[PDB]
Amino acid sequence: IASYSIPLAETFPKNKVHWHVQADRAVLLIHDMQKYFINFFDHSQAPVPELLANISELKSLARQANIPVVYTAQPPNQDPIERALLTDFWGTGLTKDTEIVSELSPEDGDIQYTKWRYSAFKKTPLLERMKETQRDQLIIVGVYAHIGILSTALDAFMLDIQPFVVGDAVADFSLEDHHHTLKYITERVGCVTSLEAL
Amino acid sequence: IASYSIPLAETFPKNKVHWHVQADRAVLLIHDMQKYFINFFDHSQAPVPELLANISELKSLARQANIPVVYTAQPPNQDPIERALLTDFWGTGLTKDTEIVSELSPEDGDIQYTKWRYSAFKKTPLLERMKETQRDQLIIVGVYAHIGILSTALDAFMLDIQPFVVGDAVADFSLEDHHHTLKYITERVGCVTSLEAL
Repeated sequence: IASYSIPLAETFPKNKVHWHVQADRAVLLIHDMQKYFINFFDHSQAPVPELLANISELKSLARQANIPVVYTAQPPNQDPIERALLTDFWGTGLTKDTEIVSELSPEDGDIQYTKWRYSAFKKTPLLERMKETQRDQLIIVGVYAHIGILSTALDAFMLDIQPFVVGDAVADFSLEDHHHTLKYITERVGCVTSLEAL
Repeated sequence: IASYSIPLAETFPKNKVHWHVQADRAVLLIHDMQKYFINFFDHSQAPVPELLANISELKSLARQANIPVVYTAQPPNQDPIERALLTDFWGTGLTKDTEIVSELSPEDGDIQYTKWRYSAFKKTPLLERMKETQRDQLIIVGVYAHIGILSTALDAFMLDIQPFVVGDAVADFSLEDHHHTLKYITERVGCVTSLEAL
């Protein structure tokens, strides 16, 4: 909610692992970049405008590389039995603003999955399609870093998908959460990368 | 590795949720309490005496209350293809010392599941067995709080299982990791409790 600056690549923690994204093995996951969740920042205020610039930039590189683009999004007016224990933590869920943000709207060839849990693997065909297409690297962007981003990355790593969390193309509740996720990713589950390194 | 004292319940973060454990719904998961993972501590030194004492007592409590006791254990000499990306972070995995530490030796009714990933739900009967017995509450003790324990709780949560992480019956790489895990759990995934509240 309160304005902060996306960390600079030199401030990212060091990686344990020496992975490298290859476009035949890769998918770009654009995680929960719905207007409902970006509303909780001030759009005009950091980290939003840099966030929206680097994801648009990276998506653009994906179509060029024919790296698939998958959008995840939570559906409005969820069945309380289907939302289950998130309600205990987040209320009854979103009713409005379900679409992707304007400057990241999906164009024709992209894919949109309905997202039921922190992890984008739960109850989606993401894993099976990635197995089918022989893609085993997941490049992750969006919000929020220490919740959905972190959980998707943990799931990916455990299902043998190399997750690449893009440090400067995610945002979070706070610079502290933001820095905390990247430290956690770099130390236990994957690779923290940058738009320029990518 | 380095010695530290288990935090006191009065410093625990406060629960967002108001779950309470019910016998006919719960399972005790003694998570990864193998000789090999404890040897990374000094066993004579804190937090290990307290951890073993608090797990022994809670496990005895669980047998009186008729709550199944499930151990997880990693197997030795893992097939590098099955170990998959873990090897990048921790090497080829353990070779010996695969048995539960002496003081927590499984007894008659107990079940042991073989563990392949941070989450005790990956590649195991645990979710299936919890469905058939209609048990949707998981009490989680063991090590390491910020890795497998947290990963198991998040999966639980997403699979609609309520996780109860006993804050004084876990341990971690550090007291900082320990406290941060309880904070995350209570903030995003489930209930942090204590041996005495429990």
